[PDB]
Amino acid sequence: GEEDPEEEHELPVDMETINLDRDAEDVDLNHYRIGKIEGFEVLKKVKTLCLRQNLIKCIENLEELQSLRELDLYDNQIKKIENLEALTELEILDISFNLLRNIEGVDKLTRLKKLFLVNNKISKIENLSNLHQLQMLELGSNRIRAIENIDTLTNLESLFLGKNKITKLQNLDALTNLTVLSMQSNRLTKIEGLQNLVNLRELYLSHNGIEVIEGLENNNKLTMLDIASNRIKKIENISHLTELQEFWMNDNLLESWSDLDELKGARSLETVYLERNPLQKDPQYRRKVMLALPSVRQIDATFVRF
Repeated sequence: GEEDPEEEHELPVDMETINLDRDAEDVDLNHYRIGKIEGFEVLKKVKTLCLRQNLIKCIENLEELQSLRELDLYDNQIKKIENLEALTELEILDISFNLLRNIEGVDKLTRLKKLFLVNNKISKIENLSNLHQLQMLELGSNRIRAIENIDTLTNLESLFLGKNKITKLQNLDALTNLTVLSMQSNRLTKIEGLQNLVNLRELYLSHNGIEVIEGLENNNKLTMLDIASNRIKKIENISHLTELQEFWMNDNLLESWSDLDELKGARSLETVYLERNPLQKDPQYRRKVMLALPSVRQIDATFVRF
């Protein structure tokens, strides 16, 4: 996987794979240097189509495939989502690592379950209104400036917004099934808006500007809380999270060893990351954490086993 001098030179659609997959349900076209989608009419039974890692600049000529459940376009050059209107049973769409600047063309795919747009140029969240069966949505590594227009996706269990420009936590109130939320490497300065997500088990807030832990009062079931790489000086208001299993506080301002008193409520807490806090200047760092938290078996990158 080093350097490929032929990487940019388009090839005809691979003849050997097309004829082997004519009646196959799974068609693997990954890394074939395909530059234009054409001649796919011969795939009669295809349910899953993998176009990963090709030269495709345009979505074309997939309308003929009515049996298609899953479409993988990952790592192509596609600049616009179009010509998917007629694929009405498509349940998984992965367009991640493309040139997309907008979310479009998915309005008529009403059975969509997973949608991965990760690492594109997308600026705004919109045009998702009609995917009512959507379970997982990954918008990470985009330019998105705000959380908008997801109020109608009520079956979302997973929302990954990490590595964006989002400045405020808002408009999640309607998603009561969300079990996982990743807001990381964003512009958040405050924890708010999570009061209605009562099923949240995983929250990733790392690499924000958060100064204070708050607003978690109603998220009881959280087993994974990631607040690392923030401005937090004090551990607060987590005393009622008793199901915590992993806790990442590293790369913060934590000073007082007595803050660990608010973690005693979790007897299942197996992993804690406190590293690169002022606490670690203390030579008794491992001892003081292990003595405060008898349950934890792993501290940072080390196995302690109590």
